[PDB]
Amino acid sequence: SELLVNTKSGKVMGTRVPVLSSHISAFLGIPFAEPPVGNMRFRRPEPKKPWSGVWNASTYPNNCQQYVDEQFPGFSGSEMWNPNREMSEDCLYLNIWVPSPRPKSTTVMVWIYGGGFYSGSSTLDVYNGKYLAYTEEVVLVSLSYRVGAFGFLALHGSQEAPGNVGLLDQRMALQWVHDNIQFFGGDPKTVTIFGESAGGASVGMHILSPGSRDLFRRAILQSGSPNCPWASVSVAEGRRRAVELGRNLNCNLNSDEELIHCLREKKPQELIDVEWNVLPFDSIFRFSFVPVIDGEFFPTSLESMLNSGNFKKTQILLGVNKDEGSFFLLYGAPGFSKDSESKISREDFMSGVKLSVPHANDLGLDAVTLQYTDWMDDNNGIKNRDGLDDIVGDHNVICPLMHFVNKYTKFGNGTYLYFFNHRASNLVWPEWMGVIHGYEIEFVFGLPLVKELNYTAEEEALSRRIMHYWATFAKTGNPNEPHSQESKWPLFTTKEQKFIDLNTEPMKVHQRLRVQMCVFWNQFLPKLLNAT
Amino acid sequence: SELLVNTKSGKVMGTRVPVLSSHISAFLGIPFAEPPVGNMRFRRPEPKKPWSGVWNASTYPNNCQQYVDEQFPGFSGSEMWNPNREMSEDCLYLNIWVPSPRPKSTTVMVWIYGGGFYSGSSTLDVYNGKYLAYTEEVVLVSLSYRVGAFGFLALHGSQEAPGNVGLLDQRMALQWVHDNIQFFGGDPKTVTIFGESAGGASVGMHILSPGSRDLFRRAILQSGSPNCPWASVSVAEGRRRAVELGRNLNCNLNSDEELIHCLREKKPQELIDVEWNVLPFDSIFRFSFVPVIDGEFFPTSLESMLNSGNFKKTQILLGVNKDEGSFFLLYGAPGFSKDSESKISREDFMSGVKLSVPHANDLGLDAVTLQYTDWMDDNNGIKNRDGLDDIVGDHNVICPLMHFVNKYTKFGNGTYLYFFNHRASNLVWPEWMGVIHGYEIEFVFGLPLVKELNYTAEEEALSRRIMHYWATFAKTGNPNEPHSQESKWPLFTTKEQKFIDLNTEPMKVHQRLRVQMCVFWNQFLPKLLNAT
Ligand SMILES: *[C@@H]1O[C@H](CO)[C@@H](O)[C@H](O)[C@H]1NC(C)=O
Ligand SMILES: *[C@@H]1O[C@H](CO)[C@@H](O)[C@H](O)[C@H]1NC(C)=O
Ligand SMILES: *[C@@H]1O[C@H](CO)[C@@H](O)[C@H](O)[C@H]1NC(C)=O
Ligand SMILES: *[C@@H]1O[C@H](CO)[C@@H](O)[C@H](O)[C@H]1NC(C)=O
Repeated sequence: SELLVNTKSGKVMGTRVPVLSSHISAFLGIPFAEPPVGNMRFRRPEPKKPWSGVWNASTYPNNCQQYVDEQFPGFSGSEMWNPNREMSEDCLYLNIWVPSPRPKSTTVMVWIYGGGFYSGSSTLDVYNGKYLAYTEEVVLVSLSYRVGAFGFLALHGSQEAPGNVGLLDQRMALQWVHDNIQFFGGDPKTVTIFGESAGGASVGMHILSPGSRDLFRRAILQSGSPNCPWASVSVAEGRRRAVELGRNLNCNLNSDEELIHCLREKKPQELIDVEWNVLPFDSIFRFSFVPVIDGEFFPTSLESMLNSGNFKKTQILLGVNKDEGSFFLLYGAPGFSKDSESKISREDFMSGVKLSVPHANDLGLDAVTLQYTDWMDDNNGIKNRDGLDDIVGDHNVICPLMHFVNKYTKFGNGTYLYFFNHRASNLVWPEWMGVIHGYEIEFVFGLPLVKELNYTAEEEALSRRIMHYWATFAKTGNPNEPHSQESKWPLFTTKEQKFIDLNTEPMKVHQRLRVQMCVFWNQFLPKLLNAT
Repeated sequence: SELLVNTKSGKVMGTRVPVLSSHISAFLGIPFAEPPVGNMRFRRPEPKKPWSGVWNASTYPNNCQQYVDEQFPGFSGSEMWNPNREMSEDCLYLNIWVPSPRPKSTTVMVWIYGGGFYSGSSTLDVYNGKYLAYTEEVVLVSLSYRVGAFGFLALHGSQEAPGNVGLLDQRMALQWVHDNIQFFGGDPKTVTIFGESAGGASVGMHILSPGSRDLFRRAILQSGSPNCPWASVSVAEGRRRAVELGRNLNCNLNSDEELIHCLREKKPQELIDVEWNVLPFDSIFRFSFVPVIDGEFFPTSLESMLNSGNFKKTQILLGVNKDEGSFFLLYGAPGFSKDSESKISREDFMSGVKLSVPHANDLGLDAVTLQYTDWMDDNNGIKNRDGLDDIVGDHNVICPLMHFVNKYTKFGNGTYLYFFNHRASNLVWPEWMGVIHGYEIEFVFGLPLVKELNYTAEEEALSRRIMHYWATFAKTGNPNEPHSQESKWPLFTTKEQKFIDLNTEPMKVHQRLRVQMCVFWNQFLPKLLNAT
């Protein structure tokens, strides 16, 4: 049987799924770790014990316990990101889409979902890997990992809650892919990890971590970078937030053992209900429980690893969307709302700057405000709104990613950089938010190929071109077809720093993506804050 | 006789001078103070003792002792600024041009020359007041004042060299105009002081100083502002430079009396030869002996006088030239030269920034460099050259003048702002220097009306329009003719902040002259330096 696969952990039985009037095989909800429940909450994952019999891999698994966005009940724009299965701490499963007939040794792509390390599901309609596996003839894997406190509570020095266990969840799934994907027709020597947002940061963290480097061949990062300001905390700040979490739950704080024991007796929703109460500042684009710079997963600081070349040298493809910040301003910043144009007043602008750079002193806030204010037209509500959008996106996504790519290209083996700026014709979010955070995913996963979705013919053509870029990159290390007649995506080099736009228009090459602002965020402001 | 005028100091005999195929009267070299020679060097001026007989006022007086620019021997572009009479400490004289026939009670304009407070002459060909007096029918006065150490050596606390005596020279000339200009046909109640560069700063200093306010009606400032970074020093810094001056001349430094006595035994050229050796920094656009914030001429700091309204409230007309900085880069900055395009390398750019903001720490230098660097095109030699030009001009002239005008308009009675950006067709300086510092003076003094000078018909039309703006402003407080059909120069208001271009093209109104850069120079950088 095409749907029966024998693995080193046991046999699994998949299901035949239709896709664009054909069919492929899907193996949904394969366990890769022991359920991290009870006294294993906050612990490192353990490999799943082999099983006898046949694992029914015909339906999606549970999603991990997570905060659930209820800000717009019924609205698909936000609920498309919410968990669409029951939530459970028993949630360490992966899903595989496999071309039919079963390949022998084909390119493997492993998807790592984003969601700020506090949320995310592998089972979202927008992550359905069947279109990409079918169209490009690749083995498509999506893994899962613990998020929020369950994945990232960090009391460094203790072995019961060391931190980073959600990253270790991802690594263990990558280990299982390394060890078993051959039986599904995948080539364990040609595995590309790819992910968006926290998933893109995660991808970059596996490139850096010595314990993860050997488990994949190359990597794709979408709107995410390991050095992002929101993606990691120090050991001291991780400890402080874990203690504050227990303080919110009336825990005995006399020792790590007392605190962890208290936090394990709590129901999952009890932790989630107070999770946002431990942030140190009034802020947007900051999340409570994220990777910790521990000296283990990450042997030294991220910047010194980047500067010294202490990371996996391979090919990478990566990029950003035009309007990375609008998301977070809508949810947290005064003056923004979903059903208005969100024109911002000079005083809401200043409130927004403070929420966006919460670690800045007054001089730094002035530096930011000056950099993004048109003083011929300071009370222009559109300019203030788009200025804040740029501030949030530059500071949190684009300029960290540009710092990463410039450091990486010095030691790496090939870099391809993109700027995604097509706004989907069927977006339900307001126009002011622009090319939103995450709305390139549907093009990467081939959703425009499904008529019922609406989607213009030009958007289907864009999706196919993007899918073939990603999959050709995964297969060869280069998104371009050799000897093809199509425009060519040029290499990003230290000298030229070229990149392409991704949209429905003929390809255009540019250089030095947002270099003016990123010199401010990467060189000047950090220097200003350290001196003052 | 039309050429004989009896004054309160004695009778004076002028000369009939031809002008544009007509004639007017000129009274050149009228003494207004006692010669500040010998033991009166560095002292306050004393009024000139009345004389018997007739003072021969037919020829120009001596120029004050000053540094003489020899950087380009023979070149008219630089020598047109050098003294064109013998130099002498006996140099406190004024010149009057008087329409023919002698008026009864007409508008008076008093010209105060610039030259960084270290140089300047009232007798320069470009200051010949006969064209303006003839064309606009006004009494044109040009005064003189001590410059360099002779005018501004400041040992505060001592009465022998208190500082500011060059400003007191100007005031005493204004007193003499107040007291005697009626006998030449001038209206002592309608006197406009005007000046360029240090002369424009001087004008603003008389607006501020309680001891000068009553001696004039309104004021014109060209490319100069009392708050300019180069126009004043503290009492401590003035004392330090005076002591360093004596150290350069092997003076006894045990007391003020010993130091002043030593400096008075020195020949004028001995002081001039070492004058540039006392500057505290490697710098451009900084001069050794300038006005001192003494608590007398200026009762408090300039900024607190400006903020509290402690100044003469009247009408002012003022403005700047497009390329205020190119002058000083040519003479002092590496990579600039007179006979090349002066394309600047990224490292000469950084050297120039340091010379231009000598009081900046490293963080401030970074802030400036960032503000003026196009990081898409950092090695563009033209952009680096023009960037430095803007840095020098914004920091030293334009943004101080914009701070002054914005503070003044809050309490004043009418403000007219201009931006002069016509490059004269006959300029002998290289094209890269643009609309140079001081090359609007020839238009203010009507030189384009003289055919022999070359000068296009459009430049003659510009000169006449400018002369009539200045003279109508002097007469009424408003540069525009009432009920005329011509475009109207609008008032500068706190709310709108309108100004006009001055060039050969049809008038255009703009708002917020160089506001982006001036917010950097007037608000952010000062804040950055105070915190760090
Ligand atoms: C696998 O589980 C689903 C869950 O209800 C069930 O409907 C399906 O029939 C099962 N298949 C097998 C072969 O047990
Ligand atoms: C990648 O590495 C190989 C050698 O292993 C080298 O030949 C090739 O030029 C490299 N490519 C880039 C883009 O650095
Ligand atoms: C005034 O002085 C000049 C200087 O040489 C002289 O040529 C002229 O004749 C004098 N005029 C009178 C009236 O003394
Ligand atoms: C100037 O002052 C007079 C009163 O003395 C006033 O009527 C006039 O409006 C003022 N003009 C401006 C421009 O402030």
